[PDB]
Amino acid sequence: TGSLAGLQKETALSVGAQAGLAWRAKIIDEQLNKQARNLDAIYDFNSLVLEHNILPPVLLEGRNTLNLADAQSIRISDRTYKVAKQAHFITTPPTWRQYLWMDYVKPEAPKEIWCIYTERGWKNGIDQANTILEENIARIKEDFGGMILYRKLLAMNMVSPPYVSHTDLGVTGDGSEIHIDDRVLRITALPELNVNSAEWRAAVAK
Amino acid sequence: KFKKPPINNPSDDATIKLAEAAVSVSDSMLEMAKVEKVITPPSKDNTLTIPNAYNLQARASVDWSGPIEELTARIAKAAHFRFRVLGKSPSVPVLISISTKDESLAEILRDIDYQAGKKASIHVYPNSQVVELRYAKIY
Amino acid sequence: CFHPPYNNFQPDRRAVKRVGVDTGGGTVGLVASIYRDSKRKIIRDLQKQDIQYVEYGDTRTLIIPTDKYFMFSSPRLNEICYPGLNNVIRLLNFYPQSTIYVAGFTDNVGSRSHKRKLSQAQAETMMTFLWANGIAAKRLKAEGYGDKNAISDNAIIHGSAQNRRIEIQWF
Amino acid sequence: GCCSKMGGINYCDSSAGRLVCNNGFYSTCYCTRHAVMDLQFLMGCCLWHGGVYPQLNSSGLVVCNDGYVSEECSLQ
Amino acid sequence: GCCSKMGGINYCDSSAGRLVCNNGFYSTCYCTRHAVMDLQFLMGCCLWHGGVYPQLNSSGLVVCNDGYVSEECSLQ
Amino acid sequence: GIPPSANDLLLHVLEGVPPPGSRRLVVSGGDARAWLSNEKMYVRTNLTILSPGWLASMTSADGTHAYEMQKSPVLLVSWHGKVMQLKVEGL
Amino acid sequence: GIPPSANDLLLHVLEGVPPPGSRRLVVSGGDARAWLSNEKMYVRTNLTILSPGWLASMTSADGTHAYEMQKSPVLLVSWHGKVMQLKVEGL
Amino acid sequence: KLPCRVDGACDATIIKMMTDLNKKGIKVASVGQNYLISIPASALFADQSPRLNWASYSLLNEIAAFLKQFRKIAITVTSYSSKYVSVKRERALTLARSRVVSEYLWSQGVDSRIIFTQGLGSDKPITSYTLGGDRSPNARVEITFRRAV
Amino acid sequence: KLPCRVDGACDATIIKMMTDLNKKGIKVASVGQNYLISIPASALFADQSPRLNWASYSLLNEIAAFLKQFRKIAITVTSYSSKYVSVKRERALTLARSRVVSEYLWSQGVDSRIIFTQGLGSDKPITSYTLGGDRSPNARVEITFRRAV
Repeated sequence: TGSLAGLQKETALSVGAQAGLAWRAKIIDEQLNKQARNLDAIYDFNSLVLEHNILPPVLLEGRNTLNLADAQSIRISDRTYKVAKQAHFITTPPTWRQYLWMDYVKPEAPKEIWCIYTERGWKNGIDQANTILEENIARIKEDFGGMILYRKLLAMNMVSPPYVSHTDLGVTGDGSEIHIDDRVLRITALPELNVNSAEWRAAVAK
Repeated sequence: KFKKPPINNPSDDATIKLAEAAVSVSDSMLEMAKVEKVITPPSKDNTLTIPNAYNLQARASVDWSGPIEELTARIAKAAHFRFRVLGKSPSVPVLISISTKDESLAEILRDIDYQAGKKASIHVYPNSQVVELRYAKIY
Repeated sequence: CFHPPYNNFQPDRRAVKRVGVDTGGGTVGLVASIYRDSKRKIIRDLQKQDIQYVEYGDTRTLIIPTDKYFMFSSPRLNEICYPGLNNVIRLLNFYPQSTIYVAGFTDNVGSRSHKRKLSQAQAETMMTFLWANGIAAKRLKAEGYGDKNAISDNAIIHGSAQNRRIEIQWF
Repeated sequence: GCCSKMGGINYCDSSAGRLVCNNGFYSTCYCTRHAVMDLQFLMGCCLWHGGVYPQLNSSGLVVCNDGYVSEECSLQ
Repeated sequence: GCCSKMGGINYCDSSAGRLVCNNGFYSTCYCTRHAVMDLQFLMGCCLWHGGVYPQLNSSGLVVCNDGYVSEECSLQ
Repeated sequence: GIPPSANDLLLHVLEGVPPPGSRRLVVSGGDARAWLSNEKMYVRTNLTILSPGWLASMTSADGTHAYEMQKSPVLLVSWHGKVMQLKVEGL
Repeated sequence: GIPPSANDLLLHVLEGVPPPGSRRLVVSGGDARAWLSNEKMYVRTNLTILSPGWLASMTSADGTHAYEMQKSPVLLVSWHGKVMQLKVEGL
Repeated sequence: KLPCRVDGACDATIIKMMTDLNKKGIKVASVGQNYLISIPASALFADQSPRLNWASYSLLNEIAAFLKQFRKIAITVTSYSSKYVSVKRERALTLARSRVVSEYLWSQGVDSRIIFTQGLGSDKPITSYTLGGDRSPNARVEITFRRAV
Repeated sequence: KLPCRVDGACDATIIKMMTDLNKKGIKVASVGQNYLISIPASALFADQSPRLNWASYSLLNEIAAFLKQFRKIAITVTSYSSKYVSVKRERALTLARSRVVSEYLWSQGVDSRIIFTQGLGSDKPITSYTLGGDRSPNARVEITFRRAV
């Protein structure tokens, strides 16, 4: 090998990864708990809820789209809009702890070349935990941005609002059980994009 | 010796990633609020519904993350006003989140009234010294 | 002695305390006084705190970080970091004829009017602190720019931290 | 020592979940589990889901009760 | 020694993938893999194709994912 | 298709009597009781449940709440304007 | 027949969410992320891809590019007028 | 695994700082579950101005360290002074004094939800001997709260 | 297997050449991420002619070795002189000087993408003392850039 004149263990990585993942998860949980009020101020799901306690839908946007289907034919588009999730009734608003909180369980289940490979696994577990936290941040950012995009398109008159019908009943029931004021609420029209471009409203900001 | 002025404490990459997400959230909200303000210009202010008077100028710093009624009752009791509730409270509670520092009770009541939105309203009668919370005619 | 909140805006008698405590030598105290009252010692003290000094030609410039010399998101002056402000006054006392320009700069986060108002408020606060220590009002002018002409990149954390500053220029 | 530099513990008031010292001062110690604690850090995985689904697995995967897979408790 | 003749390493800024020294100067050392490196020489065969197709061969031939045969990795 | 009105077991939950055939759960960190009958929790407390979401709810005359919800080992509550957590064991 | 418009996974690639059922790839030498789902690479970046050729492409509002292409262990990119290479592992 | 007490709190420490504050001269009183801290204005401010002395921050740190030992929802800070020029000047002075005191208390880490501030001027005196200025016993700042559970 | 730093660069080396250039007399300044090198015209050129001396190539080699330490996109070279005969002759002189300096810098191996050259004549002086010729402090060549990432 080299020139002509020049020609003429694996368990340490596993235990280092399994320790470093939990250690980095605990430090990430502590850093998340240090900034609890700022996260509530930033990801305010409560004030985006509609009139009848309905969570707004999630919209996705794409710009300047090209597809090469095969030879001799291509398809291009200027903008595209998609409805990723649909509106529904809720009783509680979402919180950032369902998205960002990482899982910690303390592991109590345990020399010439041992230390370097233990160190390499120790860095690998930290990298894995950072990747998991990055994916969680991307997910919560996607959901919040979709709700903001729906609130913008409602003012821009491209989506339809949901429609709520309520039926009022009087004093119902038999002689063994009564209910005083029954009210049944049902949404009849889901939000949807419109294709009538002549009814859209533009916005010019001075 | 060569130095540059801002030398702070060492930072964490989790906080770096959270800040990078928060900047994009913030200017998305800025663009959407600008578009919303351009489309719908408001014409009325709640100064008429909530006016100020004497002993509404005592100040408060509040960090509250619960329902509206107990906080409004505490503000009224500190302002030495009677408290009145109109309408039926909904089964799903009306939640508010206030985090301010050293502002007047009239401004506190106005921010609570604005954050309540379409669910509840705040009225102040200074001649009778009454703070009133009314629930919406919905459900 | 010395009162920590700005010494009641009085000129401090720093030399007589040192030459009175270094006697039980007078020549040694005079040597120490003429060393510590020099301009280079003041510049190196401002180097020990986080204030940068740039001299080029006949124009001198001081760079002061708002993140340490102001309270957070306020035009209030941080009273803990008073030796840096006293050293700024001591350095500016050496030029009694020049004119002073003070400018405020922030980063890119926020609205345009918010950035302009915060920069203007910080510039007025620093100009008022300069005016209250003896400098006449006709030699002062304050201006607050937003993220107009930055010195670092706003897409990175340390570069965005370096952009929030107060600039003091004189001839 | 809960009621230190006082007369010692009188009794556990379970209505408030706190000890009462031999003076009229409430103690800082808890004596029931139904006391107001400022709990902000909880251990265990499949939190903010339905919890750990109790099946025994040939692999090291941990699945929550809502179908989610917990990568942190999963063995590599 | 990355921040030599300076005050030492402050922290790794992952937004730029660089170390920060104890002064206000950026360091020349990298601290993440997602840093701008001027990579011009990369090893491995079946480059500029789909990569090495993972079949095990009786002969010493190496085939790429697009049907090409790599004569450099192919044994004579 | 009229939806069902409620669950009448929440009246017994409001009164404090456990459902028949259920088992008890241990709640720590606050004043709350919980039972598990048909892979659902029934919670009796006077706090406000914030994060996990409930299916049905009733309220008594003196201000006690009764909830029907799915099982979870953690609850997020507001006490007096302050947000904290309750730990649920025995699931 | 009309050709298909696009692939709707590129919206999630633009937002940064990996497609379901995919596995991660390690990218070195620059700021990019890659995933492999159905023997195709999905790349989220803000650089300009020059040599290997992509099948579908979308762009976000802030200048982020998402590409659908075939698998390859190397990418050629233009950074700021300079041509360099990115290494892709885990294939 | 569960906590055994309120964190950073001790009854012996509470008794120790109560005794120390009563020996220094700051009046600490407890009736039922209500707690009162009474501070003379001369130990905090200058002669009838809303400017804190530099040496009063140690006393404010001691008051904050005493206040961190309890659990509470609302604190009230009320200021009283004496007659100097008119009523508007003394009401504005008392409001400014209460604002500065509560600003430093909120800057320190007390775990309360609401802090209310008011300045009553010279409407409610506690002593008929009104010959002094800021040295009078009825020129003071009062901090009231109720211990919760 | 991956590189650990940018090749051929060291922070100690950067500090060493900055200190050596500042002790020699060439002004090196850094504010934020912007870098400025100010060179007197007497150390490079002859008496008001666009002809380099033979001994200034060592200084130009030192400046090139300092410039190879960073990563950058654009360099700006600007020339300033004094009033000799007219304005056209001094703009032509400054443009020729900037052209020669940037030509030798581009001949050496700086890894930049664009180098801009301009000569401003005697429009922007930094010193009101204008008695000298090329010995004046306001006759200079300036090299400015921004460090990238």
